[PDB]
Amino acid sequence: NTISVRYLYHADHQALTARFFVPEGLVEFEAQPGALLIRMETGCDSPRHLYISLYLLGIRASNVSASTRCLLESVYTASAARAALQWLDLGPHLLHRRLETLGCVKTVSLGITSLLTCVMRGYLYNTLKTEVFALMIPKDMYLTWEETRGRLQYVYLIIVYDYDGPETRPGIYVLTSSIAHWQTLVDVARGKFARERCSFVNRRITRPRQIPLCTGVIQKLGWCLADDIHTSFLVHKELKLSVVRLDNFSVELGDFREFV
Amino acid sequence: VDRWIRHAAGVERPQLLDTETISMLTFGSMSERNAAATVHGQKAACELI
Amino acid sequence: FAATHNPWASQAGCLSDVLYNTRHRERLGYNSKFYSPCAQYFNTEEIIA
Amino acid sequence: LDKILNVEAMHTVLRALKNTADAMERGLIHSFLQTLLRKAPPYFVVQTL
Amino acid sequence: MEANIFCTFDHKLSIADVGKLTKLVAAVVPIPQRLHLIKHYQLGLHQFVDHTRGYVRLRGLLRNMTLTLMRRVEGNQILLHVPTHGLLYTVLNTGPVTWEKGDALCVLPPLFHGPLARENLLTLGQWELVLPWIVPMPLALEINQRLLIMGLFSLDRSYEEVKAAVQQLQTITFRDATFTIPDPVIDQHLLIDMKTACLSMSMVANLASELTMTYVRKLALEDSSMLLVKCQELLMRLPARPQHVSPDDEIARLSALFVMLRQLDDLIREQVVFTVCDVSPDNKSATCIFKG
Amino acid sequence: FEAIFGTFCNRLEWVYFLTSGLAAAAHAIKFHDLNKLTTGKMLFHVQVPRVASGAGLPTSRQTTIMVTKYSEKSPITIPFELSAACLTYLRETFEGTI
Amino acid sequence: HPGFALTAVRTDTFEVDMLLYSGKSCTSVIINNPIVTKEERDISTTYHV
Repeated sequence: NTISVRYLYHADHQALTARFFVPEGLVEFEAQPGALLIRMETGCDSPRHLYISLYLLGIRASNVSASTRCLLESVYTASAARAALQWLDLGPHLLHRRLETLGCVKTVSLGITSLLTCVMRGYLYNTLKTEVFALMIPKDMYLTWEETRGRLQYVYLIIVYDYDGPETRPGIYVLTSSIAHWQTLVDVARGKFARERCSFVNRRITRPRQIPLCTGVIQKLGWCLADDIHTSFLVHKELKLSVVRLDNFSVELGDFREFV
Repeated sequence: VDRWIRHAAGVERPQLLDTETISMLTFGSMSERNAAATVHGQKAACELI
Repeated sequence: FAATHNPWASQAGCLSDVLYNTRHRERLGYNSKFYSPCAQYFNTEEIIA
Repeated sequence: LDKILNVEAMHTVLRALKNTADAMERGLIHSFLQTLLRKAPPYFVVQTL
Repeated sequence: MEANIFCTFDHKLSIADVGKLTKLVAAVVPIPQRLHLIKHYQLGLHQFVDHTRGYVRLRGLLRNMTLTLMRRVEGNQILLHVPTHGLLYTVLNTGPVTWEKGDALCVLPPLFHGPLARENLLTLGQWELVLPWIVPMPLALEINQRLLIMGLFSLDRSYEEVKAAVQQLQTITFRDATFTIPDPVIDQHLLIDMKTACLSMSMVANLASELTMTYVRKLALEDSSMLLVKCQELLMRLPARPQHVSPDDEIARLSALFVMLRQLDDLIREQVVFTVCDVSPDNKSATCIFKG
Repeated sequence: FEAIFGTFCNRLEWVYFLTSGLAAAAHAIKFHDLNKLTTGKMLFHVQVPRVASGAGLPTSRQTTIMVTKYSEKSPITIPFELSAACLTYLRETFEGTI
Repeated sequence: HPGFALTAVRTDTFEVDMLLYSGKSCTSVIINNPIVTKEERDISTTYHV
């Protein structure tokens, strides 16, 4: 009856949303809610920070298919990526310091300056708990060390650093796994990246100048059920591309862990 | 001589597998690759002197 | 009524005994996932208990 | 509760008499049938007679 | 994910059989499956029992098991609760080690104290309840240092030489308590840890700056102290020092070395689970911020 | 244009453990849990028939043999999800449109 | 042919339909009221009866 507080509130929001204005040259494909935001540490004063989509990292990634790179090369030809290749590509095998994960979009406004909400924790979803937006990993980037589906797989974003050629072309690896112990996750990383662990010695054999660093970096992002795993299809600006969807993906942004 | 045994047996080592694949063997894990066509179903045998 | 119709099978410590007992096998290590149809017959604790 | 145990002891005497009485019936059947075994020659003898 | 776990029994409880479990209320209980209704056969560390009698393999298999706090003995069921990240709940002592306020705690496989209280506290037709120790962090990692020095020490030695250091190594001491440690010796998992260990020792030896590695010798003539006298004996095998190098190179030569300092110490490092706050006067219960 | 056809709903005939004839073996009885502290180790004084004999072989002096039995519980559990949308629309009534 | 005779044991798995015949009022069973629990998630609410 009286003081019916339950009637007053419509719905609670455990998610920790944040509003980030974005340049119009990066809003493409980013307009879909399921995409990571990653601040970049530009060395220029104006601006020292620059948000980038995870898809923007794939134009320079080595492991991604070159045919996909031919598509991404036609996408981001604007004020964003022309400066991104001017900056992050210049970085000498340094990305975990330059980059900073910031969750995924909830909504994207249009206009010449595309402000967008992005949760930093909890589920991302449409307002009034209606549609459930889903995360979208790029197709080739996704992988699993265990082909068997787990009961519950956390996702991680390793950044491999090759040292073969004079110009490093680091790879990017989204991956889901039921593993939850970093002490064992580095152990399963030991024997799989034997060429990369050899590469960390392979710079010392040639170039004592310039310090070699990580063979990869691991940080928590969130958990997902094996039934929540999907590999569907996506369209934006007519340039169709299939993507590895993740349904009810809670966001839990752990700090980066450098290692060799 | 051990290489001659693996060759005459026809069962070559898969580069001693991954070291982590050996680490999972103590918990128990599959070693055989699945056969391609298998119209006849599961196979089994054993051997005694 | 022969004391041991298969001396290299029924005897304790014979080649098949160490080859198929889970105890003598685990002392040398093995993959548990593989099935061992003869091993079910040679076991002690599976039988004597 | 002790008065309930009075009835329990009464029922213990009841089954002690009933089961002994039915055992006396099974004994009368088992004894008379035992007499029929001694009383009855094998058929091939009776056929020869 | 699930906020709670349930269990089912086979052999029936008595007075003591339920009383020993009520004694274990609010105590750590690992599970390997996280199903809503786990069977008792999967409960506990006993499922990893090993006739080879290992230990480090029990630890690595323990590394992936989920931890779940005990609560509420309704009877004929365990009624486990799944800990939440970043909060706190009361936790009973299990491992025979004294606790202090604010220390970090970690899970370690059990080992006999010596006299061996041998209190299984639960048993069925063969199945038992082996609860892993909750131990203070420096004790949790020093045993890893003992197992790792045990691994490097094993190479190229006579059996009397192999066991000569063991009389001191396997008899760890801490807070008056003493512990004898049975060891796998060689269980492959110690070997794969040794491979990344020596691989870290190589780069730590090689990434060192020409002045940083010389820094002890630069301090050797500079000062005189018994810790330096102990420092002095190790480095020597049987006075001049140089100085050069532009300042900027050290910001790189030191920086990557920090990653190896983690990668070398990561294997003796263990994930924290508990942080004690309100120690109980009776030295039993202890609430702990942060969980698994 | 193109044709469309609607609710080809999947009909589901109901079943019951009680309607089933398999329950004739069962002696099912719903009953509140006592929080028994395990009283399921039931004892049974099962009376044993015997027979009198004229033989000199002894017959048992002890009527009724003991029997110990147990109540082996096997609990079951069924999840069923409900979307937060279906709940928030269920209690609330916006009254804005049909 | 060497000196080795072989007992080549081999287990087989067969699909089998079956039948069973318990007596009337054989085993007894009792059940209690269901105990619903409200597992919580921000996006959905599963219910484990």
